[PDB]
Amino acid sequence: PVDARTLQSATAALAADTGQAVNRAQHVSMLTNRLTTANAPTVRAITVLT
Amino acid sequence: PVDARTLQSATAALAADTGQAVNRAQHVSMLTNRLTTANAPTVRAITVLT
Repeated sequence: PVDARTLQSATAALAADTGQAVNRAQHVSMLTNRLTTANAPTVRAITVLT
Repeated sequence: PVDARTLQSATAALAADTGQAVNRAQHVSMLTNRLTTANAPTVRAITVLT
């Protein structure tokens, strides 16, 4: 089991630090749209194995 | 035959490097809207001929 913490707080801080605009294309967006927690349980088991 | 690679990855990188805005008019757009792969087989045959 893991604590259920939303990504909105983390994403909002990142958008503020590196100004994110809906109108413009930025490197920060390429990082943000690629975020996914689907495979999180698998990676955290790899972390223990290492 | 040629490998089928989409232009989205190439265009997205170009838009990020040179900031592309829907609101503003930029030199990068004039390059992007003019992209076309319709005559690609003809040009690649010219390349071999040279």
